[PDB]
Amino acid sequence: MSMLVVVTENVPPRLRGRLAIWLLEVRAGVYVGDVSAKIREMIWEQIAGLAEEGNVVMAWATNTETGFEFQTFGLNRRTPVDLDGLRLVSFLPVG
Amino acid sequence: SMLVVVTENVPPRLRGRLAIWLLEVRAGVYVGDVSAKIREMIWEQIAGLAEEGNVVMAWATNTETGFEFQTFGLNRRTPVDLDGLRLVSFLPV
Amino acid sequence: TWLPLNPIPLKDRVSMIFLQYGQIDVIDGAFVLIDKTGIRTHIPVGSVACIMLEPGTRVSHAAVRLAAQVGTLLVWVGEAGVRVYASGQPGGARSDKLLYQAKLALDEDLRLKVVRKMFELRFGEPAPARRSVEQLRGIEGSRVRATYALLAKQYGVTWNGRRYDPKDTINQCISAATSCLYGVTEAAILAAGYAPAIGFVHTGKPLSFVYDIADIIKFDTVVPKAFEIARRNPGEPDREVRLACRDIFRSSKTLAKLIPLIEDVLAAG
Amino acid sequence: SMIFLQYGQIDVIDGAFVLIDKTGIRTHIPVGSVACIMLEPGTRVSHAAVRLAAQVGTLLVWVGEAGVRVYASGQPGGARSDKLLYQAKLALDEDLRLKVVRKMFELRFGEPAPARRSVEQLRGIEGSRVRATYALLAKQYGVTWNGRRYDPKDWDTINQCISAATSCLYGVTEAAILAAGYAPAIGFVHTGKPLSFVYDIADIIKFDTVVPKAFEIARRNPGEPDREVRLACRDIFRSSKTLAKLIPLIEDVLAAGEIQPP
Amino acid sequence: LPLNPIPLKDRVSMIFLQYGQIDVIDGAFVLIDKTGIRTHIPVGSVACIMLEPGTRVSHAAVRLAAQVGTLLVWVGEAGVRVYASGQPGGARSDKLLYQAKLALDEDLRLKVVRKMFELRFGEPAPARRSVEQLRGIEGSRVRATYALLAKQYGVTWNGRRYDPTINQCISAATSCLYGVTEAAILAAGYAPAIGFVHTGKPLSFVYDIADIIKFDTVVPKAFEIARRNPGEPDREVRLACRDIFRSSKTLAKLIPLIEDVLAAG
Amino acid sequence: SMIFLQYGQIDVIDGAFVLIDKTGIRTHIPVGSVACIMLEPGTRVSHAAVRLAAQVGTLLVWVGEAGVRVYASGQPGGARSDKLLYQAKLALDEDLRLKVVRKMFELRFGEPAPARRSVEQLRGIEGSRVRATYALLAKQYGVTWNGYDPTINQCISAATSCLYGVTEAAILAAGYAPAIGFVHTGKPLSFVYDIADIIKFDTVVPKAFEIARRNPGEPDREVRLACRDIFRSSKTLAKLIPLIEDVLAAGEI
DNA sequence: AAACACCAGAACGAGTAGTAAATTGGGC
DNA sequence: ATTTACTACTCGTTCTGGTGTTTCTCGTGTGTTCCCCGCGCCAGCGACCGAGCGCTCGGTGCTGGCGCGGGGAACACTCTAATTAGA
Repeated sequence: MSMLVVVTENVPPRLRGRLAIWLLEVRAGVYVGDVSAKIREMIWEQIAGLAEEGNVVMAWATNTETGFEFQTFGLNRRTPVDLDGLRLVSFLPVG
Repeated sequence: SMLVVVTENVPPRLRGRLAIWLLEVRAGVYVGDVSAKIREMIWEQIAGLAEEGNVVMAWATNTETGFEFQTFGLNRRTPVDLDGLRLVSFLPV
Repeated sequence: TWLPLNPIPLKDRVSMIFLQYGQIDVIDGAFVLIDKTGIRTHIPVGSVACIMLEPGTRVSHAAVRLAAQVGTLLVWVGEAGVRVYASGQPGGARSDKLLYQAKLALDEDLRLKVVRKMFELRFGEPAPARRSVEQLRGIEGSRVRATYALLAKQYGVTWNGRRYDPKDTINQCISAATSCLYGVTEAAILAAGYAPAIGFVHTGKPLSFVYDIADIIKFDTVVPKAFEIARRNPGEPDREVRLACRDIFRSSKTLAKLIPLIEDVLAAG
Repeated sequence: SMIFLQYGQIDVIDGAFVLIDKTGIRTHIPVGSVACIMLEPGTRVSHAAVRLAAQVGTLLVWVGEAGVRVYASGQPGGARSDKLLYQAKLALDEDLRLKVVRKMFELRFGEPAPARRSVEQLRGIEGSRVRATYALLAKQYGVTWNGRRYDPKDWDTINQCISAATSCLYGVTEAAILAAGYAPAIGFVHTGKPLSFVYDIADIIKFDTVVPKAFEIARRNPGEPDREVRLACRDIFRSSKTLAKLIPLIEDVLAAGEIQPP
Repeated sequence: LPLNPIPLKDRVSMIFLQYGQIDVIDGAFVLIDKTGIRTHIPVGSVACIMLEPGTRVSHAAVRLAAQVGTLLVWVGEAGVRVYASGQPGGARSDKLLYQAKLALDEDLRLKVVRKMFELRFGEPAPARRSVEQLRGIEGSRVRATYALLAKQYGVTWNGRRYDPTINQCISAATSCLYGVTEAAILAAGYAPAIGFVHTGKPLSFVYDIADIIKFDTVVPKAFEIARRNPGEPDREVRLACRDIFRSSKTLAKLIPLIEDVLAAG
Repeated sequence: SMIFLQYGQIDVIDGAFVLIDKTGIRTHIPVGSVACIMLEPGTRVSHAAVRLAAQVGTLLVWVGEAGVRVYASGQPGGARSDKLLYQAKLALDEDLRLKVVRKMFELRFGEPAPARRSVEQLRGIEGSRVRATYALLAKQYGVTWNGYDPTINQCISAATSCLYGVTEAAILAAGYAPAIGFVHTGKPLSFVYDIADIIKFDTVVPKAFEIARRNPGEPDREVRLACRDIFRSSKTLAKLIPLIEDVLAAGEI
């Protein structure tokens, strides 16, 4: 079991509640939990199946040098860029 | 140990200091993996640079829930102690 | 946008949650506890094995449906958290395991084998030979009293006798502690698809088997720890006891060791 | 007997179960002559009421409209040791199992089962009769039938209505087995699944009322067949009081073992 | 508010920045591209920042980088090191005086050299041998490792060429090891110019430490990349390097090892 | 020698250094006659510039305004091995260390140190002399002196910090180690504290006592600007390198 | 009576040109 | 030339208060075999003290990580009636 953090924006309330079923809603769209790999994958299934037009980002603790791994669904002004395997995030301007 | 810090209405100073060490995935959402003392340093930066905003910090532990969180400031979502099990409760208007 | 909501394993779940003096509603698919003041407390019903409801709660239909689908046992408790009522998934029982448990319960010889297995797994020593269920229950009562006197002397608690009817604090703590152990224990059995009423040493009661399983380990960790709280005599014992039990349920990883143990007991068949 | 409560809040004001409506209609309920309480959607139960029902031993179960579906019931896994051990003792013995199977055949088709027939043989006969009944209803309602082809992934209209109706009947059947005090997982024709006995009883009263109605709805071919099938099943289970009659049927089927069920 | 650095063992290896200007926004290391996209970079959690050609650092950026103990390295083609800037006064006096004491005495310097030979080849150096003889034997064993690895991974080998694909990979790989290596020394508070086997060069000591472990994991892995001969080798090398620097926990084992060598005499 | 660059961009146009100003004033700089380029706040360096400055072995040192503070420096930890081993050889031996301490005493007070005195005794004498200078300046400028918890002591701390700045700039420009001190030991800036303590009360401290006498609203800014003006006009940084070379030269090479 | 889908209005915070002011967060 | 403190102002999201509208996310012939997460057992880290003339210098057991093992989809099978549909 590892740590899981889910951040949502413009998601229908179905997904927000579904995430409230297993995670604690610390902030508006910021949910925290600690689940196994299977439960993580399930949460991700619900995220990709229930989210529409919204953007969600999921980040879990692993044993990489960074110490965590993340993946995203949807489009946002902050997009991840691969710098020689190291995943960072760039902020794009308007247009 | 994984560390996540979420901030609202903080001066850009604390946002940049958090950008010194953590990756800002969303507006005010910072992700990282640090040790205990480094987490203490980040919390010191938080309590030092936050003055009107509200900040919530949650890190991985070996407790039953898996993680632990603490809050600085006043927000509509306030943590409540339920027989030691700290949850969150959304205040009304 | 309708995906099957499946429950999560019992060992990978939080112990227990207590709610009081507020209505339980389903908001956008989520277990919400609203207070008289209107403050909404979102509860992670999926990642908790058992939710214990204190007097003052008003549960809704969709709330019990939701708690049922995620495999979360709802336990209405009363004074000192003693279980008054319970609700859960009615079809969440395994035919093979029910028929196995009942097959071991019907025959008197297999029933005696299961009782002996419970005695040996409890005290670490085999039961006396050629002894009936009532005699093993009497010896069990004597050993129980000796454990109450031994814990009373170890932790220094003024002891005068075991009192179930609340009509001191120590007993209350025990009743709380053991109560919690009963609660989670029942959930395990439900998660294991057995029946809680089909007992071997205890009979007739709707949770007899539960009382058996808990009685294997109650004095191993739960009862002495309860004594600890009594040693301090706090102002809000219950809550603290609750917390302590939670921590014990973490430190011993009880939720993970119950199902094998139960199986081990039935392995005496 | 049994009572249904809907669209109101359950409480205890002067020592009796009260059900409050949106219009202010109190429905007191004596603790007696109620073996089980049926909670329909829209019901908020207080703690005092659950405590009072718990003291008297009244079984509570959360169900849908007219018990179309069952969600949660008090005392999970069974509250009676005698009835559980009774049904189990009947299912473990092959002879008693054959007796209960024969009784199910006779109550199903209205004629005794052929002599010197094993369980599997009666399953085959039952199957051929089931196919013949599907074809017969197809001729009576004039529906083009090609077979029960169900895909638990995509989710044909006739198999859709049939599926929904069988689900409702599984609902009322499980509700009846719970109200009687037996285990829905311990079956005789069906085994292994967690609702085998539910599938047995449902198979007994399947083609009597619900499936012909399903063929009527498929004949009308509505836009939302699921809703019309569930609501029609609600009407049949209500005006026909099928759930009330199911308990004597179940206790009789299990009574076919002759071990004196208590 | 103060801002103290963190242990290097708990940092990320290296980041490569190309075609952008490096600024500081609200107190944060930022990399702005030509298109306007802003890339935040955690300067404190990085042990070494590689600055590829096309980068224009700002003053505040080197201030921040130097305050968090993050070495900046201006690199050139294939990752070769060109220049570097780091914390100027972040060195320990006792450690510097210890290393310099070991370096001034010729006998102690010979002891440290023999310690490097023993820790490098796993066998004690021959007795009564000067620094030059151990240097020739070291070069011979180096070529032997080049031929042996070239045979193990099936790479066409013609010689070690330093003036401008396999060699390139080597130059990149070792280059990376140099970078973090230097940073490690800075995190320990020693001087990179005070070398024992190599002398005169401003990073001599660095090279020495690198020459202890370069053929253990860095060179062979580089050969593997050559075995594939990819279109973009550098990136694949860089990435791969980071992985090694994770799998071996190099940053955790560099400080003791260095100290271990200084334990000689 | 050295040069200060401020408020502009550093590029390489056709083989030489160039500094572009905000108004458009090209400041070409030839690759020679500069051993250490000092960058003040307001400077952006291109990659080719660091490549050219690295090829010819030009030290790059990012420092504050007029070198008031030292922030970073190229070739970390020292660029010359000979000078580092020289300062270290002078500081390791107690006799050479005593000689360098006596040279610092002589250049500090203007008189040779008393004979047969250890480093500790010279440190006590130097401390008492520091007290006499504190009381003397406090009487000259009329400042209430009593002897800090982590406005007069504020100005003193600020001035001493700036001087630690220019001194560290000189030690890095010369090529030596700031942590290898003679009077102070163990600290990472011990040598900075020595060389700075040689010329501390020479000029900088009386200005801090003057600002403390005026008692301004923002003392830190006025003290820092005053120190930048003293380091600029008096060319203290240019005069520091020969002083350090003499102090370390007293060890007979 | 409980709960969700859908839509318009209020409250609130992030992002962004503009202005102005600084070249700064000690000391040993 | 760079960066930040402070200020309107735009833009977007969340939240809430109104309507309706529904009581809904289900189909089950019963039982044997290869594949992989999960616990499980054994190795590594997280203030009094000298030199001068009170002052001044200040120095010296869990834990994650490789391994046996025990729990799921093809298919492998009665049995009957007009060789395949049904249980």
